[PDB]
Amino acid sequence: VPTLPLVPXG
Amino acid sequence: VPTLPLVPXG
Amino acid sequence: GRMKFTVEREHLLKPLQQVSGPLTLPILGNLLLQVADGTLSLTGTDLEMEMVARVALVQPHEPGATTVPARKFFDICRGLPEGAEIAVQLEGERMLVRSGRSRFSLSTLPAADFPNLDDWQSEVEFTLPQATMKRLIEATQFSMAHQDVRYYLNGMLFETEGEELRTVATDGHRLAVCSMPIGQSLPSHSVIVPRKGVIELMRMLDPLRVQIGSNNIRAHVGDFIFTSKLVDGRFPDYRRVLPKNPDKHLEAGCDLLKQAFARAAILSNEKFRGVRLYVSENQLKITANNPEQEEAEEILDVTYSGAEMEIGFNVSYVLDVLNALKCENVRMMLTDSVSSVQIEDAASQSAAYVVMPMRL
Amino acid sequence: GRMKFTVEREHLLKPLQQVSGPLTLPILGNLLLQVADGTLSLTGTDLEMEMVARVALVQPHEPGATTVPARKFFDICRGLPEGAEIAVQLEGERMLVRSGRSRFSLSTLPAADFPNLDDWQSEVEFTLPQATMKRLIEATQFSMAHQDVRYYLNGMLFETEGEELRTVATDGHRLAVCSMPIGQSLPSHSVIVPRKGVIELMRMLDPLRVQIGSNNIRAHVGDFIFTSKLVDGRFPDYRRVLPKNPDKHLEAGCDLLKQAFARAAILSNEKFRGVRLYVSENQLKITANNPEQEEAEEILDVTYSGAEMEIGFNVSYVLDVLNALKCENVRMMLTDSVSSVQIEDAASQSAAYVVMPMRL
Ligand SMILES: [Ca+2]
Ligand SMILES: [Ca+2]
Ligand SMILES: [Ca+2]
Ligand SMILES: [Ca+2]
Ligand SMILES: [Ca+2]
Ligand SMILES: [Ca+2]
Ligand SMILES: [Ca+2]
Ligand SMILES: [Ca+2]
Ligand SMILES: [Ca+2]
Ligand SMILES: [Ca+2]
Ligand SMILES: [Ca+2]
Ligand SMILES: [Ca+2]
Ligand SMILES: [Ca+2]
Ligand SMILES: [Ca+2]
Ligand SMILES: [Mg+2]
Ligand SMILES: [Mg+2]
Ligand SMILES: [Mg+2]
Ligand SMILES: [Mg+2]
Ligand SMILES: [Mg+2]
Ligand SMILES: [Mg+2]
Ligand SMILES: [Mg+2]
Ligand SMILES: [Mg+2]
Ligand code: NA
Ligand code: NA
Ligand code: NA
Ligand code: NA
Ligand code: NA
Ligand code: NA
Ligand code: NA
Ligand code: NA
Ligand code: NA
Ligand code: NA
Repeated sequence: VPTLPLVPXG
Repeated sequence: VPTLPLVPXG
Repeated sequence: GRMKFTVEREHLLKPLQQVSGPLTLPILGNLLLQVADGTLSLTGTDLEMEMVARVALVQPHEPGATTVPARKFFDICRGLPEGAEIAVQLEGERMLVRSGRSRFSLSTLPAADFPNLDDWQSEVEFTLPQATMKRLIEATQFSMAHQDVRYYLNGMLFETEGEELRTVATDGHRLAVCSMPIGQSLPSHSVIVPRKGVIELMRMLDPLRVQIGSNNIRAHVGDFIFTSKLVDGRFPDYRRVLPKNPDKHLEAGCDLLKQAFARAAILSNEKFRGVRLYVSENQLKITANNPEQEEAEEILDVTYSGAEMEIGFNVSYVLDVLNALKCENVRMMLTDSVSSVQIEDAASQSAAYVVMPMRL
Repeated sequence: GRMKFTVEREHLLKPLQQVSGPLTLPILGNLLLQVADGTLSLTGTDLEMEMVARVALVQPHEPGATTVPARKFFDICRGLPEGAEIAVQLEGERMLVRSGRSRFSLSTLPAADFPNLDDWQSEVEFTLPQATMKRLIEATQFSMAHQDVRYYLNGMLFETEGEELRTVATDGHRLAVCSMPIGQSLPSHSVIVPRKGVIELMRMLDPLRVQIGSNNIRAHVGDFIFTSKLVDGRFPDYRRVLPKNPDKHLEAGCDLLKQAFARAAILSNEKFRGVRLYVSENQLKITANNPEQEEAEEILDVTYSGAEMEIGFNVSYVLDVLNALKCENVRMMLTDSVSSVQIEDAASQSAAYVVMPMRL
């Protein structure tokens, strides 16, 4: 379950 | 809080 | 060859929605599907009650039976487009449902494991309009107990007497009874229908033939048959609960009385919900207060010529009655401040309500 | 003399219903009532947001202020009969409400203890149609996080840029952004409005003037003013989340696509909700299976001429997007099986949705 490339946190 | 005269149980 | 049928979505939807109601163990979450002699039968059960629907098959079909997960099958059919044709066949341990370019493969359990009622035995039978059964139930359902250790109070008494059918419900604090003529001479019988059976019966009432068995009740409505187990126990005799000589009669408009109790209730104790009634010549005063020492007072013109009296009630129980009455004017019949009150429609004695007061 | 006013129920009802929303501590369950210069003001707060309503007083009145329990006062007014006149005065530590022969005595707390926002400072101001604010919020509200430790994601970004107002919401798995022209040249500003502030703003949108302050946002709608604290934190930049060159474009009818995902979802894993998409020349196949090894398959005609691809999604996140689009045709813009997809109305770029796939 990958995340969106939120910086930080993904 | 009295009950109705149910027999038994009131 | 195994079970196979093709049916229009709109011939399946409402039967499926209805049988999917009374559904725990894995096979009890499935519907039994049976194809025989031009008819698809669908059955749902929770082991104590059962709902069966029959659907005429107008397209070619092959006889057989299986059980399939009920909510999934219903949701699939409901989710297909309006006008869809639904083809069903069995493939190993699965049921294959096809419509358009949609395919669904559902897990099955064998029809032979599905429960069935084996000792049915009918004892009284009659027919009545669905609207009459609905009035009887709606008149009393709210007074059934909820999870009382006295199991028989959690249901509803159905009683035949003379030419009338009667329902009774009570929880020990309040009682409701309603009687309606059904135009047939009936044997005297009394049975207790469990709460969930009453609810299911109501779902069907959208004429009705009723059979009361030794240990079960059965209702026939269109192409549906509903069966419920009955509850054991001695239900109380409403005739012994009604006040014997409630001499002091108050009559008031139902809307104004209900609206006044509803406003007073706002400032009643949130736990005990007590309000105080003061009855005097052609007047009723309702007062409520709470632990914050807030106070509500309502004064109403009524018809009353008895002695002055003060009496306390749980306002929720009073409002429950006024909301169940569908009448212009209400009659309250009083005895004293520590005895129950009888409430009825001023223009009809079909239903009566008995509410015990609270001590002041 | 102390505060006193008399008002028609129907002039009080809707203002009372609205301020009774944003309401814990005892005085925070009260409304502040203030009479001054022919106007009754009613204020509710939870210490972080505030709703104020003004009501013109056309009958004689006396200036003053008190605080009174909000839900009780509203329920009393709502429960009085249509057309009722409501008289209010202060009596010691209580508020006396009279209408007809109904009387209510409510507990008060002093107006001087009621909270107030003391350091308000406005930085940008503009007006826009209520329907535009509602579109902006409805386009993105469902993608806000819920109780995320990253507090700034639990709200909604409001951003002014050029002549446009923009909302952004994300929870880390999906993102929604919507931009609308407002016909005024705006400074560039970005603020985060907390979830409960977004909800309250929506309750008011039944034109709108907005002021964005240093630490608060304020909305003026008719005779209401709503104020909310803003959230601290660095909200993510949606421009960095959008896929950079999503070359593979699929177009499909929104209704058919939504209905197919909804049916497939029935047989998806109840916890992980994964469905598989297989894209090929002018075709989409959606498949779902669950731990019971049930299987759903949907095949749809679409417009697509890219390479064949298989990609997995949480079907709930996909359906959330399709339900928020109000369009005839949908465009899905794809890169590869491990990169996010962008979804938009085929005929409008006002809104865009980004959903991360699940690994197959
Ligand atoms: Ca058809
Ligand atoms: Ca086979
Ligand atoms: Ca059974
Ligand atoms: Ca049977
Ligand atoms: Ca008895
Ligand atoms: Ca009437
Ligand atoms: Ca009458
Ligand atoms: Ca009036
Ligand atoms: Ca005084
Ligand atoms: Ca405040
Ligand atoms: Ca202020
Ligand atoms: Ca960023
Ligand atoms: Ca359309
Ligand atoms: Ca289009
Ligand atoms: Mg078979
Ligand atoms: Mg199969
Ligand atoms: Mg099964
Ligand atoms: Mg007595
Ligand atoms: Mg004052
Ligand atoms: Mg007073
Ligand atoms: Mg107070
Ligand atoms: Mg990538
Ligand atoms: Na077969
Ligand atoms: Na059966
Ligand atoms: Na078919
Ligand atoms: Na039938
Ligand atoms: Na009390
Ligand atoms: Na005064
Ligand atoms: Na204020
Ligand atoms: Na008045
Ligand atoms: Na305003
Ligand atoms: Na799966």
